[PDB]
Amino acid sequence: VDICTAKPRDIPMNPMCIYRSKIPEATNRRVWELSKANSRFATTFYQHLADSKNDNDNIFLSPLSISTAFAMTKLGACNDTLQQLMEVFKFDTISEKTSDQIHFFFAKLNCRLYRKANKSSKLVSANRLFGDKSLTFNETYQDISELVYGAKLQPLDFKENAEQSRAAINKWVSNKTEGRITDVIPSEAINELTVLVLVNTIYFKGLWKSKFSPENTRKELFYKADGESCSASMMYQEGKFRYRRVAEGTQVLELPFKGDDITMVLILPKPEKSLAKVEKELTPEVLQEWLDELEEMMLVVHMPRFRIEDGFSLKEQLQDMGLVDLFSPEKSKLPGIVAEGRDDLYVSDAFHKAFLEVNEEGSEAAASTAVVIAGRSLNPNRVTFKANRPFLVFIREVPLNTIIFMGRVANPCV
Ligand SMILES: CO[C@H]1O[C@H](COS(=O)(=O)O)[C@@H](O[C@@H]2O[C@@H](C(=O)O)[C@@H](O[C@H]3O[C@H](COS(=O)(=O)O)[C@@H](O[C@@H]4O[C@H](C(=O)O)[C@@H](O[C@H]5O[C@H](COS(=O)(=O)O)[C@@H](OC)[C@H](OC)[C@H]5OS(=O)(=O)O)[C@H](OC)[C@H]4OC)[C@H](OS(=O)(=O)O)[C@H]3OS(=O)(=O)O)[C@H](OC)[C@H]2OS(=O)(=O)O)[C@H](OS(=O)(=O)O)[C@H]1OS(=O)(=O)O
Ligand SMILES: *[C@@H]1O[C@H](CO)[C@@H](O)[C@H](O)[C@H]1NC(C)=O
Ligand SMILES: *[C@@H]1O[C@H](CO)[C@@H](O)[C@H](O)[C@H]1NC(C)=O
Repeated sequence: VDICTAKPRDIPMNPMCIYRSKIPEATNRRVWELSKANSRFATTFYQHLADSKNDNDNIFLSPLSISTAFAMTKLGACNDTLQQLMEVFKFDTISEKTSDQIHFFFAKLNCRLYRKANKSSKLVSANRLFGDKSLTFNETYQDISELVYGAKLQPLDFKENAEQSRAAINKWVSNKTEGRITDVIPSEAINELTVLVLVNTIYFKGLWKSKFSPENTRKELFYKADGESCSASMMYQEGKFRYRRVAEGTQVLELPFKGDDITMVLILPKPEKSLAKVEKELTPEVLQEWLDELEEMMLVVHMPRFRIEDGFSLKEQLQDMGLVDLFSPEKSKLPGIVAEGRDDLYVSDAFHKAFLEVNEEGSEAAASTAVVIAGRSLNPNRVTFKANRPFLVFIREVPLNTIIFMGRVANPCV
């Protein structure tokens, strides 16, 4: 039956290699743990990423999507490759059983995230495997991915139609993300020696609990660091919201969607202060403190009606975060993928692309993560606009305390 009600002993799926080792009501402790882990990676990754970008740049990702995809990749890992994945993604900072049962509890967390009855806001996810038509993949490997991640294996012809296969993958990702994410894998990323491609997609579309009125939305010039300008449709509202002015005058505002199950957190540093201090001290612990301090208050909310998108490769960051072997054609270990015992597999490169849009009605967001086993290790775009005065955005799920999307909006103009 569905793994949303099953227990580890009901369907004890056997992974390739074994790892070398209050809370909310009606919530299984271990699922809560997984949330802590994923959040511990969310914050950490952002810090490395925000470190490799100009403070006046937009940043937008879905740590959830990245974690899900890499946990999927973890099925075929083994030895030091596996040890690295566990550590980097915080899968080792939890109890023994949960650590040794990641996939199953990820299935459970996901069940809670996307299969929750009576859903006021739309949150859906889709996973998928794309493998070369000529190879013979491990049956158990497929079965477990399909069972736990709902990721079926679609055969594509990378061997002779690499580029065409790429467009196919992207078209699938667009389909799942409502046409928001249409180009996750860059051109020439996939080539003749490509074996498999693991993909995850997350899509959120909710309505504000307290919507904004378009007759109050105005326009004003936004001044960029360089000296230029652009038009920004600044939304206005007045109502009660959980707010809190913290250390050094940093404002924290929460915008709950219909149902309060999911909410948007906005962190605005002091009127003429660097967000850098905030970002550097970003820990799930601090994030929790802020939200715990928020007190429902009456206030005037001003926020731009905008749209941002951010796409990038994950290789550089993850390596600087501990993941080395997985990308090394000499030290990588992925024995549990193809039945042919081809233990020469390595992840060539990984990509991510997110989308964010906000208006008087609500906020839409989509994200994807494409992991390519064997291919073209290219270095994507190294330049994007640097506007000015950015604020941090978080799209979290209240009960599970999970960070769905997270980023920094530096350019609100469109
Ligand atoms: C070194 O020690 C470590 O390893 C050993 C060996 O494990 S091994 O099997 O891998 O070798 C561990 O010992 C095993 O673990 C036990 C455990 O409870 O964790 C036990 O597991 C099995 O039985 C438990 C209890 O079942 S019971 O229902 O009969 O009591 C079971 O856990 C329950 O799962 C429920 C669930 O539905 O998931 C929980 O319900 C709550 O959550 C649901 C929904 O959650 S979610 O949607 O958020 O996901 C909610 O419904 C909406 C409920 O609402 C009513 C919630 O209940 S409420 O009361 O909280 O409101 C139960 O409550 C939390 C929960 O009980 C704790 C477990 O399922 S699992 O947790 O999903 O795995 C089940 O797994 S099984 O498949 O293995 O059976 C094992 O007994 C068989 C036990 O093996 S033993 O017999 O050899 O000891 C060590 O665990 S522990 O330390 O002993 O706890 C482990 O240590 S640690 O990992 O370091 O902590
Ligand atoms: C398939 O993977 C499983 C672990 O999930 C392992 O038991 C088995 O040896 C593998 N079979 C192969 C590579 O043919
Ligand atoms: C995605 O494909 C399904 C059929 O599987 C169809 O219902 C839907 O309209 C498609 N969505 C797109 C192309 O955005």
